Amino acid sequence: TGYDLSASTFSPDGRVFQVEYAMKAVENSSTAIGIRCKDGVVFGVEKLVLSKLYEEGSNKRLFNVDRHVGMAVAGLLADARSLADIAREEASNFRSNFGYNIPLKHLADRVAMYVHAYTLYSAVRPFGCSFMLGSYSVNDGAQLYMIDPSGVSYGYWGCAIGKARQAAKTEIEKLQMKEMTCRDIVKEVAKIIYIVHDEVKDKAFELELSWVGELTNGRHEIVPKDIREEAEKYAKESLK
Amino acid sequence: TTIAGVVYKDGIVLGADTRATEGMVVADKNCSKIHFISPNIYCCGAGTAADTDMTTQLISSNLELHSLSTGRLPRVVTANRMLKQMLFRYQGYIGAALVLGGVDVTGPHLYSIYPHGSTDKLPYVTMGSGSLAAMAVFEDKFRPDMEEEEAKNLVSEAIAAGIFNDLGSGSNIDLCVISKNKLDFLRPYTVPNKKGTRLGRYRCEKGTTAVLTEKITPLE
Amino acid sequence: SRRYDSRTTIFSPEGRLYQVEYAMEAIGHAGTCLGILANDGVLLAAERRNIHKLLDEVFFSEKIYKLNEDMACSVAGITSDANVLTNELRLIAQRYLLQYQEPIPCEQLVTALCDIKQAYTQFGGKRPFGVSLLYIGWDKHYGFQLYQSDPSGNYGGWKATCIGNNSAAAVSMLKQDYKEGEMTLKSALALAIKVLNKTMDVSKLSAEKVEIATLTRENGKTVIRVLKQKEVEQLIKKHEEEEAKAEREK
Amino acid sequence: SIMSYNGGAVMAMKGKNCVAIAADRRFGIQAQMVTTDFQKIFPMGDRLYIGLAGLATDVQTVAQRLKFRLNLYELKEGRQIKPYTLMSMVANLLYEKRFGPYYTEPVIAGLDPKTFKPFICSLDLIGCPMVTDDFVVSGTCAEQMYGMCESLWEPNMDPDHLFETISQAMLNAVDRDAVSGMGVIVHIIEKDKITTRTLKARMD
Amino acid sequence: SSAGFDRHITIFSPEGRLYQVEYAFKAINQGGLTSVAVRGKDCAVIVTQKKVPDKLLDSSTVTHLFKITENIGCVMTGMTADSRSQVQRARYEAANWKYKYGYEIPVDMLCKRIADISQVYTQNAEMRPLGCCMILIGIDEEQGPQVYKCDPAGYYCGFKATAAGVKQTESTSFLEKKVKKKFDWTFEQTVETAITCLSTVLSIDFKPSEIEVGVVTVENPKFRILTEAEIDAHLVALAE
Amino acid sequence: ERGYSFSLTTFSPSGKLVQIEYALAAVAGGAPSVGIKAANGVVLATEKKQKSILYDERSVHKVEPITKHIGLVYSGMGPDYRVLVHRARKLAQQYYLVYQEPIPTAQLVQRVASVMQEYTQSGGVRPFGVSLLICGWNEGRPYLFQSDPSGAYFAWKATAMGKNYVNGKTFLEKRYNEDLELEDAIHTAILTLKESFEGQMTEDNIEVGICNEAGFRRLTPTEVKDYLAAIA
Repeated sequence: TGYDLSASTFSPDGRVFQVEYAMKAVENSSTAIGIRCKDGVVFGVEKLVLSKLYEEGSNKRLFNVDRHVGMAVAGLLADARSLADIAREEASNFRSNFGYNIPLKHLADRVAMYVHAYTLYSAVRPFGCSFMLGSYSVNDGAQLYMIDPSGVSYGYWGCAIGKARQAAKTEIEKLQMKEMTCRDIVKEVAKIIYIVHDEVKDKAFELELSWVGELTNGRHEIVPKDIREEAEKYAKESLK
Repeated sequence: TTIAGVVYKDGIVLGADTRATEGMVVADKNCSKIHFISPNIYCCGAGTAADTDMTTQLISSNLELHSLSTGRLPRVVTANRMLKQMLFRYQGYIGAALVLGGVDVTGPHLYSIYPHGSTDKLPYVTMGSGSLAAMAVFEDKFRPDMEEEEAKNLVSEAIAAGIFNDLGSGSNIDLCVISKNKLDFLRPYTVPNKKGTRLGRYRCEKGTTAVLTEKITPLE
Repeated sequence: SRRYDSRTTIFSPEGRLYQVEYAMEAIGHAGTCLGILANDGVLLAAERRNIHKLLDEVFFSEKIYKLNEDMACSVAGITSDANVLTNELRLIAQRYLLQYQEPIPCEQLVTALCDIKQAYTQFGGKRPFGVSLLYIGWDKHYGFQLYQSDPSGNYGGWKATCIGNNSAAAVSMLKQDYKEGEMTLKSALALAIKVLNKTMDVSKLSAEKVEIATLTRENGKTVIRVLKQKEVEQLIKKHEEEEAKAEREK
Repeated sequence: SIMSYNGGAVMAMKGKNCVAIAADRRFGIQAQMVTTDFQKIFPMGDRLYIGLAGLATDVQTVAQRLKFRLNLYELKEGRQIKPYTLMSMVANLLYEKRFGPYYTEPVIAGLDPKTFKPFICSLDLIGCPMVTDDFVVSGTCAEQMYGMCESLWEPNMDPDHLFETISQAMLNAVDRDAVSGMGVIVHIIEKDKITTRTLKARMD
Repeated sequence: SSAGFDRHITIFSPEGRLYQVEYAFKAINQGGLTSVAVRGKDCAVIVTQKKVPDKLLDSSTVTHLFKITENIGCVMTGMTADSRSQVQRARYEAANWKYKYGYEIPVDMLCKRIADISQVYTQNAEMRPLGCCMILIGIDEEQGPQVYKCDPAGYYCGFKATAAGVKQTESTSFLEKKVKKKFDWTFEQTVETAITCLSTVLSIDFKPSEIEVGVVTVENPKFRILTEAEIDAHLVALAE
Repeated sequence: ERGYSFSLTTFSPSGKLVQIEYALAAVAGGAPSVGIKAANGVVLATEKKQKSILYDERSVHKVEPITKHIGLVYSGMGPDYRVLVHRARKLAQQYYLVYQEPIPTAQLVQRVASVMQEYTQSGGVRPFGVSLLICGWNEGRPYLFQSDPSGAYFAWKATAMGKNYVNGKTFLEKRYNEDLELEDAIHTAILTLKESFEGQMTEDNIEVGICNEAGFRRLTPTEVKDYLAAIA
């Protein structure tokens, strides 16, 4: 408090508050969760409609970095767009220098070191974003990663980013995710969103579900949930 | 120019000659072609004389910088890596032909370096203009794991074969013996060529030259 | 950033300078140097600092720096800042000789330094030089010369000058006793030892606390004589003899 | 060639306690002389000289660049320069123009500043040092100067016979050359004094 | 005293102190971690615990043992983001030694070059001085095994028994009482004191699955991370 | 980066430089040292105690060679010392690449002090917190110099830097003389380091380097144990 101005200064007890201040700016964003089954990764983002003039699919938070890699950002949306273009550019140089797809364990290291560099100098500020990284391969399986604004990056089986970070992972861990298929996961992700405050004190919302795994043959794309609409049909039955 | 090296059962014997020419005129009758690198590594030079001199002093300055910062004895493979990486950058413009030899913890090591940057680890090498003559002496009479005086006799024989070929020397066969503990360096090891005596009277007279103007300036 | 910067460049509301006036006062709390013209020479005098008995003094010169071939300079102020100016000033006088093959004529050497010393008071946020220093030399056009460098960059050609807040009473003494026209070497050396008798408060003028260098145009050579400590002794006793005449009037 | 554009001949020779150096006086373009007072020997401190020969541009250029570095050396250090130290200084200056080289070949002759020990050396156009014990030569008429010095040189010579040997070596060799001549100046130095003499040569 | 901006940037205070670097000495202590290194023999042992608070959090992506080269391993304490960026320099400049000089880097030479990078961040301003700590091990031929330790201030040393993290002052006091009768360190005397120091400073007497053990030995000079089965073999071996 | 480029040092209204005087306080609170110029050599000694019984002694050295006839010690803070050591190594080789001759000890201090000058005037960096003692026997006579973090230098007969330096300054004045031998000079160099040492002095508590005319040489603990073996 006071010395908390620059990102290159220490507190008298030994922490940087400018990193601490940017972490709870991610806290005010809506909840985006991630989960992986035994043969794929399923994303899911609670996204709220601003007033009415939103045109049903604008400014999405499910990006597409590589052929098999996408993001699940939450926080400052404009800061995540510039950070997503770094990961698009980083995966292109690995293709041009080595001739094959980027491993997700190596991709998250290159991004987190880039986020780390904005937490050291007084000229720039730390980012205000946190996001997810999910991929699938036949020699590596499915992985799911997690990057904070400080730059700590390691793997989970399931996660949540937003207001309800604790309130979502309470009921994620009561799932037998080690053996389910990622078609049964999709109807289970939608009830985790709709339990915790979809439109209670808010106005409206719309669910987005991204999708990667064995059924897509390594491709990353949005669900065909528009087809048969089964996520909302199965989750709205949990009213009682 | 004829330089050669060999690896015997305990160390490395180097040999060179003592002539530098300009055109087809003998410029120097006593030139040193064995250069200091480290207290265990020496290097013989061949090719352009000023290119070999300014190269062998730079790398010897870097190894003195390296080993004093490290705190232990240098390695011959370190001096091998510095030379071939420098000479490759100049694209063969610097004309330097080097024979690198020394004794490390891992043992003796002998190399031959070409001015484009190609290096070869060999038990015996020859470089220079008379390298064709000295190499025929090796292949006829080399055997592995020789003794001390047996290896010294082979090199002084092989250098002398190039001396009695053209671009030989005013004749002071040089030897540098590098062992695990003892280090030798012999400039007048063999003088096979002598200058004959002058049989004529050349009495310069005190005043046989006309002087137009004299000038005296004392000092202190 | 912005809150970490020093000023070094900003005028007063009345118009004076904030940092330049400070550097011109630290030189007064330093050593003492002076010079004096002659009809056939010029000399310099200096005060020894740190006269502790565990030093070597193997340089044969500390305040004096023989700079080109026929010029030298005393020094005053920050000694750590002073070595930068001397290595530059020898290098200015030497690139002139590469350019014209004639020695530098003792004025535009000084203006070459005084433009460098000025430029840190202007553009760039940097610390100015806290060094004032003297000048002696000889040229083809005017002869024997003295000059007076300043941290501001001003220079003046003096006949007899000194340092201020350390020895400002010497300037009042030099206006009383330096007579114009005849100022020869034996008259100028006896005048110089009289001045340092009062300013240096050490009694009897111990010869290890002084330093004298001269310059004479001699047979087309312009020697620079840093005279040794053996002949400082009899130069003091000549002034010590003058007390015996000074008590005859009473 | 480029070396044969102005001519020149510089010879140094070692004696017992003394050393001598000599050069020619002719300045000129390829076949046309200009003047007979072109300086080719330059003093670099007391009891230590240097001689230059080759292209007349680089003779006047390097002698000013070396004087630029010598005066900065003799002020950072109160001592004078050793004759081994100057040879390393000149070889640094020529090697910096490795591919833009100066067209001259310097000859350094002088005594030790502490002892009486003489020193002679010569360098190439790119800076190869070469010390000897009898003589060094440089210039266009080099092969004629080897023929005179190999037959007339004696090991231990007084300054009388050393002057007479370097006189007959310079006169008989330069008169065989076409683009060199028009006067020979000889410097002979020792511990006590420096003697400069000019010789009576053919002016054709 | 607080003179000028001594409490904010890297300048001298009165009495010659400087606070922005000795604030980084307890920037390690927010990790909640303790690492112990022991050299006794022709071997060298790292031991460090893991702290897994979540069942959604993975197990393989928690490890602080980092493999620099095949013969050099290290452990990192302090904050996680500065730790992994420090290792990226250590992996990089260990390979520049092999390229420039043609042989394997000594463990003594590498700890110099890492501490020289932490020098400039103390020397220059507006550059944050990397609040983390590194401990090295490795085998030097004709010198035996070594253990080194680097500071954020740029200070390094080599010593036989090492503590780091939070509890240095209790563990180093235990090891001086341990290493005063220089008994026969026989590669299981080394591992047992590496456990019984940490099992009494923390005072846990813990399950076989909360620590890692890095090892190097004169026989097999490769860096080697122990398996959960053989970690359990040494743990029940000290049950007397 | 931005390119800020502003120095952190300006004048006081009294006319003193504040941050340089603060850096000498960190020098005076360092490990003590002593250096004595004898009639045939220069003796350096220092105080090397570990904070624990765990710290190895064959890892970090205090007496450090620069060339084979030049050594260099310090009194101040640890990690700032190794910067100017590596700076002085690369600087001393550049004299040898030009002149083909080892550097005299006077000429080395002309340039090392210019490096310590440059961090006092330039932008945003802080001055050193290490003073030095530089030794060497070049051209017959040996030399012993001392450089401060301000950028100046001196030429001592016998001096002492570190803690309790005002006590060692009076003790060297009451013990040294015009000439000694080098073997007598080490005896009065430990007795001035025994003034401020702890209760025990072994072969690993002190660390001594010498300068004969044969070159620079730092001493192994075999000699230092045999030297303090009951000869004071």
